[PDB]
Amino acid sequence: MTKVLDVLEQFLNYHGYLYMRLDGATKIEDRQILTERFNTDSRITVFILSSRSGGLGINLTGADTVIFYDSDWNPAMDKQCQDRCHRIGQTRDVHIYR
Amino acid sequence: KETYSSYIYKVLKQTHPDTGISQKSMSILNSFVNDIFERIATEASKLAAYNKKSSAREIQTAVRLIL
Amino acid sequence: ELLIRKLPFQRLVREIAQDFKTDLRFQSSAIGALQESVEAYLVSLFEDTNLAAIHAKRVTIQKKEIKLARRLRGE
Amino acid sequence: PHRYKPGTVALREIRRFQKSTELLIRKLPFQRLVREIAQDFKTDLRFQSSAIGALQESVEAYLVSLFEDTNLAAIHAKRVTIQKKEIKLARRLRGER
Amino acid sequence: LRDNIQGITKPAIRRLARRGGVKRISGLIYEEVRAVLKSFLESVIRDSVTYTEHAKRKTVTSLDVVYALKRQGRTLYGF
Amino acid sequence: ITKPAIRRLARRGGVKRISGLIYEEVRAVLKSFLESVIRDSVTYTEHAKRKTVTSLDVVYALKRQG
Amino acid sequence: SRSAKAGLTFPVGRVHRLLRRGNYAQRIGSGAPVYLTAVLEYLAAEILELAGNAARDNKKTRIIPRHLQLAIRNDDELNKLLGNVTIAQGGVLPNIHQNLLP
DNA sequence: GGAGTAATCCCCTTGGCGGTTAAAACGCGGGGGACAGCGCGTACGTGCGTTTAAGCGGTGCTAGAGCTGTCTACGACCAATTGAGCGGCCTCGGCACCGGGATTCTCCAGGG
Ligand SMILES: Nc1ncnc2c1ncn2[C@@H]1O[C@H](COP(=O)(O)OP(=O)(O)O)[C@@H](O)[C@H]1O
Repeated sequence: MTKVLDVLEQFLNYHGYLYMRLDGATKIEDRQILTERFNTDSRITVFILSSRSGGLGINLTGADTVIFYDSDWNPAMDKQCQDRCHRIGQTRDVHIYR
Repeated sequence: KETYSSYIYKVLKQTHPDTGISQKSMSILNSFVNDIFERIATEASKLAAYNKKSSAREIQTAVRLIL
Repeated sequence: ELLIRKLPFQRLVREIAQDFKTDLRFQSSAIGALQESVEAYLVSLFEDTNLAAIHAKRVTIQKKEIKLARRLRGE
Repeated sequence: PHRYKPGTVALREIRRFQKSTELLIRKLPFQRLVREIAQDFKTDLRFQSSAIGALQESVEAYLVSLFEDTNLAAIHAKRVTIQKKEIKLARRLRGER
Repeated sequence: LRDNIQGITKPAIRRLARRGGVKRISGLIYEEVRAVLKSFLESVIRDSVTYTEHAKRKTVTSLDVVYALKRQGRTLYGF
Repeated sequence: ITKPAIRRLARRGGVKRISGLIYEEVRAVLKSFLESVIRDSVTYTEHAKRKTVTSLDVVYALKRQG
Repeated sequence: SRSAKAGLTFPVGRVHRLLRRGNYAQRIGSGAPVYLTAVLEYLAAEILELAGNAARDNKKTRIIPRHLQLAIRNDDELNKLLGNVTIAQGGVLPNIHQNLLP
């Protein structure tokens, strides 16, 4: 949902954790650099993504937990989205919170 | 829909039997042929109104002066 | 009027145009308009070549000055 | 450092750039200039697809013809390269207004 | 949602001069030809907006560019 | 045109310093432009169903090109 | 066909309707409404020969807009007809000045 | 029994980003382009003693010109039939810029 993506930003501003998002909230020259920013370890803890744009066509390996919010038309896509968190750099199980 | 291309290739067979051309040349043919048609029609419009005689000689004068 | 007198230009026009069609004739008009148009073109070319000479850092125009004046005026 | 005389390597630049259908205008910002021109006064254009190429090639025709006329007026003077005064000569005689 | 120009190249303007028959350069080669571009385009669009504001009507298909530029003084073919 | 007419033209003639050059040049395209205009007039008057040049058939001679 | 009256082959029906209703002459009275198609056939044939010659050369078989631009700039009659036109998808005539050149 | 209300399709935008290369610019070396003053002379400068022509005005009609009866010579409707190339497809010949191979384009520091 767009109205959730435009609301999570103020929550992040209030709670004051370093964050960045794989969504429609960056600039033209902050796409590959941000991809390597997630790929490289850092102090970040919040990465916001979409259901089918940044959650299927990427290779995120620096994540541990998955948070869903909703799924209208996805008979077998949410499992793939959960798997997208998983990678060979995940020595621990993929926690799920819903 | 309607294509001059078949008649154009008929004339080509009259000239060259087994030659291939490009589509961009066909589009330029369309543009230039049609603007020649517009200019030749425009030139020979009121010539019959130059004097009280209002044919073939109109378009003949058109091609005589444009060329 | 006609700085080059009417009779010289008339003679030149008749001599040049006699070759196109036999027994060609003009009415009382079409006598002084040709020289006027020619001189208008000449004055336009003069203005253009004067501008070019102003650029050329020499008041004296030349062959190439008039060539540039004629070529870039439209034809 | 094989640094040769400029003008002859500029000559090979001319030879490379004056041989094929290469688009010498690195010119999508030419398209943005066209957009600024078009939306300067009106809006809701709703034009064709490849019309940008045609208008840009007309721009190329005008500008390049200006370039050759300017170079001709420049060699007319004692300055081979493009000078603004030569461009004034090339444009004023065309009947700019 | 509008974008504007940044200077019209050292390189691409240089190739414009290259196909204009230029090898070296002066200090009056890059910028001014684009100024002539802007003046001519502003004149032709001035005529176009006069045409479309006198009667207050829109335009038609891509055949306009060839006719308008021919009246302007440099038109194009290609299609 | 002769020497005195060209002399007056050069008197206008950018402080007269351009005399010889215009003397040599301005006569080259005189006959060319005259031939062009008279040929255009002949072509315009070709379709007149008459036998002589009349102003009736040359009103729109250069309507194609202005 | 409806066009083979005098060696022509372009469509006639819609062309007959357009030339008869050209909205420029009151009536084409004996009368060459097909002369537009005649010059159309002439231009088509000349373009055919020129394009065949151009495509067959350059060790290819297709017409690049460069070749058509060269052909358009080549002719003199077309230059006299409408000399204020340019061809797209190509380049300008190559040029270098001996004064520009070292 | 066709339309009034309104539940449906849906697709198209209003807008913001991945991926992205070109777009303009830097940047150093220098050497060719930048633009002109002088040399002097040649490149024009020029104004009054010396004539053909130009633009005409003295008759009489004098090559092309506008001229009104009453028309000769033709070019565009409709109605049942029908053929040209179009309505759609993609067939066999010949493609289409850097490689196998590198002599050209351009300058420079010693042979000379
Ligand atoms: N055997 C493997 N070893 C290491 N990495 C692998 C292996 N198989 C797949 N991957 C990684 O998993 C990713 C899955 O790619 P793919 O599903 O095609 O697209 P996306 O990464 O967008 O989901 C790849 O980017 C690849 O790097």
